[PDB]
Amino acid sequence: VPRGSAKGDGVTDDTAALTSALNDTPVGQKINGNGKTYKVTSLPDISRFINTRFVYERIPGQPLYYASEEFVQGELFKITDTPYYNAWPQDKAFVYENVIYAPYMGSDRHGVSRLHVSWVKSGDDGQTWSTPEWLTDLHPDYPTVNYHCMSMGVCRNRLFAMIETRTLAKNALTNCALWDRPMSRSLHLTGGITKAANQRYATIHVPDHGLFVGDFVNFSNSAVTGVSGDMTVATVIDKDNFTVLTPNQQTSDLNNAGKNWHMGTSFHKSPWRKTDLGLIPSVTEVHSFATIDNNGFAMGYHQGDVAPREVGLFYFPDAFNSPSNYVRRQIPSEYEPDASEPCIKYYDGVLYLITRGTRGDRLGSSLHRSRDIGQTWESLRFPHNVHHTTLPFAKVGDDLIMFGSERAENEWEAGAPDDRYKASYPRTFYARLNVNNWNADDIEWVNITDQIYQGGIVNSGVGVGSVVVKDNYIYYMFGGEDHFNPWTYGDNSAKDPFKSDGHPSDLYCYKMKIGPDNRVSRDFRYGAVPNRAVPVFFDTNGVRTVPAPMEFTGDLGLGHVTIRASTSSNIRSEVLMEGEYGFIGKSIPTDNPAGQRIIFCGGEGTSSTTGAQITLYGANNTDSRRIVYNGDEHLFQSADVKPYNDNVTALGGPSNRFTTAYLGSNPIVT
Amino acid sequence: VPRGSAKGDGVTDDTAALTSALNDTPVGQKINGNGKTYKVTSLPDISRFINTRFVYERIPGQPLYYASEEFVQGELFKITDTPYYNAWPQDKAFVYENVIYAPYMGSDRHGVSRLHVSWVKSGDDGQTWSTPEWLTDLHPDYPTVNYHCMSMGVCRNRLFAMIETRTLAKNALTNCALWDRPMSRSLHLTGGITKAANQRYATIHVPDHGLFVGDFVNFSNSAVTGVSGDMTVATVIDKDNFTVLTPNQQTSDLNNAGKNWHMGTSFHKSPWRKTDLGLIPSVTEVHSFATIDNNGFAMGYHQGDVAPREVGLFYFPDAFNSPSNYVRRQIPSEYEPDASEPCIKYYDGVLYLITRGTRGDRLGSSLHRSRDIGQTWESLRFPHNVHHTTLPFAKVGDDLIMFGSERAENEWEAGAPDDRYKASYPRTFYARLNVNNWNADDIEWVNITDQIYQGGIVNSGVGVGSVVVKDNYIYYMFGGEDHFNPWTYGDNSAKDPFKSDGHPSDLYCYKMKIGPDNRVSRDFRYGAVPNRAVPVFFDTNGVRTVPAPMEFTGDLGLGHVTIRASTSSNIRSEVLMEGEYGFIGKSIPTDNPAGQRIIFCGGEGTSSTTGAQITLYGANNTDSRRIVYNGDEHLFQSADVKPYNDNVTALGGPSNRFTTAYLGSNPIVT
Amino acid sequence: VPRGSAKGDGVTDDTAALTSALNDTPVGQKINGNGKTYKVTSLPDISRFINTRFVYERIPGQPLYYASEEFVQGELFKITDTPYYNAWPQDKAFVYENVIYAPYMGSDRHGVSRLHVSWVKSGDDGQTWSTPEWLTDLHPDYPTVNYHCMSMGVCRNRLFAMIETRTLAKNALTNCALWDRPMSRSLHLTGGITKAANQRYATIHVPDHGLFVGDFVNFSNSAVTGVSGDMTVATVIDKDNFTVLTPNQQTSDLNNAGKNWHMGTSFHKSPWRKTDLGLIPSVTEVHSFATIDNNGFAMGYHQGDVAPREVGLFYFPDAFNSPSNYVRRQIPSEYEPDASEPCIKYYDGVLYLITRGTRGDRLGSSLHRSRDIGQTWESLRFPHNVHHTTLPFAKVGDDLIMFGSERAENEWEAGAPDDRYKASYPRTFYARLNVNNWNADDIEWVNITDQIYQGGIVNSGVGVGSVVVKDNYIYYMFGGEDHFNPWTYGDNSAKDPFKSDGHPSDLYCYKMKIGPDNRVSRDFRYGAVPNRAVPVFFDTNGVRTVPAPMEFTGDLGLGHVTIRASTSSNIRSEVLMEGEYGFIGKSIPTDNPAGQRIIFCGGEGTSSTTGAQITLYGANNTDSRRIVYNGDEHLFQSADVKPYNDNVTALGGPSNRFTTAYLGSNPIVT
Ligand SMILES: CC(=O)N[C@H]1[C@H]([C@H](O)[C@H](O)CO)O[C@](O)(C(=O)O)C[C@@H]1O
Ligand SMILES: [Cl-]
Ligand SMILES: [Cl-]
Ligand SMILES: [Cl-]
Ligand SMILES: [Cl-]
Ligand SMILES: [Cl-]
Ligand SMILES: [Cl-]
Ligand SMILES: [Cl-]
Ligand SMILES: [Cl-]
Ligand SMILES: [Cl-]
Ligand SMILES: [Cl-]
Ligand SMILES: [Cl-]
Ligand SMILES: [Cl-]
Ligand SMILES: [Cl-]
Ligand SMILES: [Cl-]
Ligand SMILES: [Cl-]
Ligand code: NA
Ligand code: NA
Repeated sequence: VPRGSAKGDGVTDDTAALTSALNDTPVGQKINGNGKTYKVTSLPDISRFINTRFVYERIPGQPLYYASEEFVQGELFKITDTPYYNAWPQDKAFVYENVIYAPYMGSDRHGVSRLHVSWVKSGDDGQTWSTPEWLTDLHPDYPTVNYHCMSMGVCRNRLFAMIETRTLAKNALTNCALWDRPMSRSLHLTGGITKAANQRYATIHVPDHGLFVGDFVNFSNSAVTGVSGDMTVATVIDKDNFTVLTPNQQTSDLNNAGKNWHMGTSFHKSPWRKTDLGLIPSVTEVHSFATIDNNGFAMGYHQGDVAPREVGLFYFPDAFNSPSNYVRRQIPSEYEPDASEPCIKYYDGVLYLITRGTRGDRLGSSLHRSRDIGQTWESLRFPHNVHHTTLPFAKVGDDLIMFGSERAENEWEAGAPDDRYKASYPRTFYARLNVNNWNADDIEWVNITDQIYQGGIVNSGVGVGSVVVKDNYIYYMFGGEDHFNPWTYGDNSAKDPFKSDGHPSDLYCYKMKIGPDNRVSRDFRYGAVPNRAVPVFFDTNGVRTVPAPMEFTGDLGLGHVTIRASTSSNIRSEVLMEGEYGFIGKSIPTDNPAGQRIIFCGGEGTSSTTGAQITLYGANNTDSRRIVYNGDEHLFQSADVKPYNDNVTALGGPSNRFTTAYLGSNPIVT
Repeated sequence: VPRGSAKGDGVTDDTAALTSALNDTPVGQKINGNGKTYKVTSLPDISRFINTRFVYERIPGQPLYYASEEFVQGELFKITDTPYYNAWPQDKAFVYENVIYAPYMGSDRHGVSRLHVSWVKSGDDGQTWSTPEWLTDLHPDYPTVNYHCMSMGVCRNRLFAMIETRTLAKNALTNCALWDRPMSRSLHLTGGITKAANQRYATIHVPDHGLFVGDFVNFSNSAVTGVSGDMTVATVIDKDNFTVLTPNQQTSDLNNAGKNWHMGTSFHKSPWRKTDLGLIPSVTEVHSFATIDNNGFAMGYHQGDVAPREVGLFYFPDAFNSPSNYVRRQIPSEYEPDASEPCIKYYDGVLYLITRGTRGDRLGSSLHRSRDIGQTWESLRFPHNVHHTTLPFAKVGDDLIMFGSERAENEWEAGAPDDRYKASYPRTFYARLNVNNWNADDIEWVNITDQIYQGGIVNSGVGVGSVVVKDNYIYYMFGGEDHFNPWTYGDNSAKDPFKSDGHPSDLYCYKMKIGPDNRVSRDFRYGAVPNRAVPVFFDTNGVRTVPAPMEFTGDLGLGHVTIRASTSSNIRSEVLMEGEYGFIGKSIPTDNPAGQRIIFCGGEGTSSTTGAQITLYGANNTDSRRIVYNGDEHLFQSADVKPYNDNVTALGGPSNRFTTAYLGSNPIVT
Repeated sequence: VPRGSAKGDGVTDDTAALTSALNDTPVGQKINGNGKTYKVTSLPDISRFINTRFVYERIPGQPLYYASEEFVQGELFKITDTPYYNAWPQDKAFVYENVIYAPYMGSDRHGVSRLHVSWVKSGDDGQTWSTPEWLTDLHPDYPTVNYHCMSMGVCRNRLFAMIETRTLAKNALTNCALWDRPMSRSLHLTGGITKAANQRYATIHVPDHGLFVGDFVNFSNSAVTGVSGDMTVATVIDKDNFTVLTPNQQTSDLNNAGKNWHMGTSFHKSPWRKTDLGLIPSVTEVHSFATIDNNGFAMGYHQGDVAPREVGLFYFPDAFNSPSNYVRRQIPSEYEPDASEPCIKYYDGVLYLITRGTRGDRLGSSLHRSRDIGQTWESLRFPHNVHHTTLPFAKVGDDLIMFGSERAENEWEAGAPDDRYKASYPRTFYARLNVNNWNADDIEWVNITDQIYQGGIVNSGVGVGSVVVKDNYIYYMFGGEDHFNPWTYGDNSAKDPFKSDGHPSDLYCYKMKIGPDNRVSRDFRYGAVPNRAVPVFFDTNGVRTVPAPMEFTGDLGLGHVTIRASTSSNIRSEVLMEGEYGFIGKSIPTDNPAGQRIIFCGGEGTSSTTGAQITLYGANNTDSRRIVYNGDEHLFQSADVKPYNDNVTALGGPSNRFTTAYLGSNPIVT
């Protein structure tokens, strides 16, 4: 009886041939699928294959594709590991001057409680990531409302973000504001600085500087007197020229033409410009960002709280001069039902928009393109009711490359019920769509990594990510959970991140090659002590030393404490107390309450021989509320020595007589 | 002259053919052994092979097997990295509700000094591990005695552990106690809550809840008035039902039949139940844990301090109602000499037990099975005097899969001398034994990873591990060292973990695939800042901020300190001092002792213009033990102003006269 | 038309055949080059190949070689990750008693500002690295001068280092000192301790001990009364024998012949021996270290500030007896122009020296060998003006194996201009040179890894590394940057490491196999919480606990603080203040300045019912500079109660009368 071999044609049922190959092959052999796609009736032991793709209909009629290792050149990274609920990169990521930014929200729940808009960054093309930075503080009216952000990007060297205010109680939108700030840059320039005689201002020529009055500028080597060090923008002449105020003036004009110098800008030392847009009507969320040109950008939006839904974009044609001016452009009405959270990007004059579907039992995600910044559209529907995921994407050559994640295992397919309240392994997919062919009927969703959905609460941090390209690589930054329960149903209904394992959602990044890499590898194994967040050095005496300034805001218990010389040329040790008032007090002792007291001493030991002392006795002391003042001099400066009340307390007593009183006049007795 | 090729039959000496292949092949080629076993006279360059096993008799007559990369689908992880002596997972590991637990002891030595029973956990199937948790405090009678534990596991949703007390001086057992605690869980339930009219208790139906009176229970969405939030168990009716006391009562019966709600339990918020078993006679160590059924479990033990040895188990048939009731069952007497630390597990009605051998020159580890919970046995001896290692194991299909580690290199074989006081690379092995065949004569120990033994002290933390299965993977959690000396013979005879590199022993986990993985990979490269142990966020002002509560128990030196507003709606900054008393004092200055003092001020600066001051002068000050009180009012409230002694000190002096005294009566002169 | 296949002969242009193979092969296939070298006209997609080398002339006439993955058995590791400018391992690395040491300088710039000579270490053959240790403090005359070191190594169990002093302003050398210290060791010895009757000293026989009077020695199990615990060397008899002073004497001679005991030495508990060499004339930098024998060593040097350059070594023939005695030996004059920073090593009686070239447009690096410790030489010039890199190396068999790194991309080649002020991916190379053939004309530089050069400043931390061999592996420890700007041109012209991402330079280690590995792999994936730098344990109450002593030197802000019992059998909590004086003060409140004060209390709460209180009111309080003293007794001990000034302040006032004064005599009125 002849046997068939595996065909790898995506149609022949290769299950039997693959099973026989697995049975007949040692488990450690990597079975090479030769880049082919093999149709199976259930997924085999994928781990034993390389360079293989499977096609499988978990739900009949709904083929999906599954990658073995090395089928794609790609890898998953974990990029945050913090106790907050870290989720929702949607749709904020960007690349600026060689750094990959993964903004997100770190909260305690699906909501704005404990939330900071945050980012981590990579300086090495995604191998390692930075310590989280908070971009927002808690709102001044916390805990009634707090911030939220799903739209951020860069236009002409400024970060722009739609900073929403939402209620803690219901996550209801109450305000939209456009916040923007210059990005930090170092510029290495030749010429461009002039300073007219007999006045103090200098004009600085920097094309497309993106700075406003009051923004930070640092100068080095300018060769123009007074244009030096940390300065600020005094005026903006035009988009290419600004002025600074110098401390001095010369009797000759100055001009550094032909001379090389350096300028620096700063995100951190420049304020946000904040433009209040009010409660923009018919908006639930602002989401995604598409830079259009040197003057403006678009932000996606949807309205989904009441019928009828809207989905579209807001275009800000001149965000520099006119940040409050935008125009609303909706996608066609047929595609607005059951839709939210559009991802938008702009390439070669074409605005592309992809929706999130809200329901697995109704038509789902759709894709739209426009050559007039959303006034008119061409549209298509993805097959099979793609739902619960945003589809962030980039354009690489003729393809859109889009990523999505089911939120819990087995939810992706049309008709699949939600699968919550138990642990599972949700699938993450990508797909390519050729914009010339403009037809998604044949789309191939390829499962490239699986995440964990923890199951302790109904909500999921899996997915809802963001995509960028840098060089020859595409990056999908997105959430994933672990098996550690947050104990919301348990001992942590308050959702305190700092109890036990905190919240399981953290960020990941799938780094996928999308064109040739013409250099030797930069890859390394990380073997260092991570020494950025809390920088420690063993000092020459063998003690761990942290030289960075730090804030500890949580309750602290300390053991033996020494306050070292630190202040005014190190002459003194110093503790400063904030608030309206400071309090230094003494707990009730557990074992010997009768001793409760604090000894304050001007010398090194508890014996009064070492220094003057004042001892404040607690109420629980045998000598309740005593004070003993013990010095070799007691000198009362600047004021009379008085009783607090009138004609109630005495000087001395019958068993505590003063020897005498030295007076410049007899007592005044009344 | 013909040449032979490598046969890969485990018998032909393939040394010459492999040497010629290595010589004739580029060094970067991965030479595929096709899953075969090659007999060699010494190990070749294993790194150049994939999918190859070698058989080699380092000691003639004692073949052992050696895996190249990919021969097994498996990988080693490092899972702790702390300065304690972290060793002895033996034999405590378990999996509970999707989390892998690796309990161990972190001490300063082979002994109970500085010891905490600890664990780390994995929420992602072994890729990453948690911050260590201390399960025990130092014993109340430390430093005479302290805790120790080698037996822990789960029965009916409770953790059970044999918590031993041992002397620091000799590691002698002084007490055994069974400690148990409910495991944390979230349950998503329908119905089961009833509350009878006109009383305050509610009955909660939760099958096999495993809770006792006083244990923590949290309720959400119960739809039963008063059954809400954090509560405790008031009564246990039976194994499936308990009651809680609510704050109120209704005039109608309540019943949430058909309604979905959530319950949570908590390990952390429930006390241990502690059952004192006394000094169980003829016991050296309790070790390993086998869950038997819904009511009880067995724990292994041995007696090895005096002749004759015992090895066996204690069976607790109903640990819930009767934690103090157990029965002792020994293995057959022929297998008790030179034996200790049995590993026990129960599968399909069969109790399996594997011993540790104590000597390489006497019969070693043996394997035993019983169908009556250790009343009768069938037994076999492993060949070649397996010794110095426990053999934790699991049953997967018809095989026992067992793991062991030599403690230092070249100790595994029968007759091999101990190899201590120099650095080496000990071998870790696994083997499979088919329970139907029940014969170990042919057993194949396969070296799958090598560890380091540091050599600075005679003892080794290598090995003595624990095994669990989760899904399609088996996990061996075990110790290994590094080359960093603890300096016991050196500057750290006190064995302080916090000096230099502390102690070199840390935990590892070998994760081995033992059945098909029918999902796309979950694997990631970890590129995040680890931000769980000391969670740091760069605040909006650019300063590292830790929001978690923390305890620093080691001596601290601080620089400039600001105590921020924190307490009573943030009105005040606050420092509280514990102990019988607090002391705030002043070191002897190194450069200017004549200035020794502390200035206390109610305002912001050292100038008295900023606030009232009291300055306590040290004994070394030129103005020795002076006190200066400097305010614009000095008001003595609640008591007379008195000298401490009678008729010894004065008011004023001849060069420090008060202008007058304002009195309500003439002085009382006596 | 026939097509040609790839020849892999290093000469045929294989570009077309490789392009066609890439086009015709799935992207996930690993294309095996069979260890051959393929000539190309530009580098193809290297990532798709394994076991392949390319030869390519980026600059015509200058072939360089490029490795795909697995062509060499090697891997890159990142080994530091700290905010300092971490660079310049040159040329200090060494291996001692199984530990790999990577010394470096951590500063804020190319200069000695903020600099500590530092190291990290590996205890596991390079997989993981330790927390940085500072070897030097800031110089006592900082900020005028600070330390610097490029030469360090081991001779007869002591670390030796050339510790230079240099100016912060210009990095000008002002002093050279030889610093040395015993290395930490544990010795397991038999016999060798004698103690003559009726006196207190014992003689300790330890061959080649390398200890001096005053160095630390610890003894265990000596079997010689009084030779026990932590001791110090009293005398050195000879290189093999020293004495210690014991506390006691016996009437019989003692001798532990035949008895096993343990000795420990300590780097940390022994002082440096510091030998001032003055400002050695005609020296710019001391660099690299070659151990010669049991008595001494050589250190490289160059002079490059004024013409004519020198390059050579200083030989210290007996550094133990005569640390100030050395002899200067130059390389031949033709090789001194445009040369610096020689690397030197000694093998089998031959001293090898390799220079750094300073210019890409003049003859560059050269190699020299000597059989008389630099009195005479044989020499060769590397082709093509190798420049800007040191070439650290080791000898393995008949080959020198040397490593170098361009500092920014595309600088390696002769005639290539410097490429600064923009981000790039510099190439790192190695090469082999057969010492028998002694001809570099044919040398093959193989690009094995690429680094990042950040571009925000002109200088680069890339490269300038150090090489060691351990077992069958060679290790190149060297710098590399990331894309995170230091913001020197920006908001951090002060170069504070602790702002934003600090400085991008960190250390890496390329671990390359250079001979057979006859053991199963030791490799692991690191999945632990790093818990050495700031060791955290979740205590039994669920709070992160750090038991290590620590120093925080940066400004700290704290929230609620509790000072726990810690001192004198835990009777008290304690804070000690250093400096000339301590200051505890109160900020000006932001919201309610009128309340400014500190309440000091001997009990637990702000109510005076809990304890005696003193409240110091700030100047901004409504009751400006008031003091209220509130106790149930006010007892003034040890001194009169006096006004500070004479006949200026009163006792009481008309609305604050004391009831009376209890006196032992009438007032003294004058
Ligand atoms: C925070 C604070 O200032 N507490 C003070 C209280 C409050 O002023 C009073 O309780 C208000 O009702 O009064 C005292 O106990 C008192 O007068 O003896 C002193 C104490 O320092
Ligand atoms: Cl997310
Ligand atoms: Cl939206
Ligand atoms: Cl949805
Ligand atoms: Cl969707
Ligand atoms: Cl201070
Ligand atoms: Cl262990
Ligand atoms: Cl035991
Ligand atoms: Cl043993
Ligand atoms: Cl054994
Ligand atoms: Cl506070
Ligand atoms: Cl460097
Ligand atoms: Cl030099
Ligand atoms: Cl140079
Ligand atoms: Cl060079
Ligand atoms: Cl304390
Ligand atoms: Na350890
Ligand atoms: Na750095």
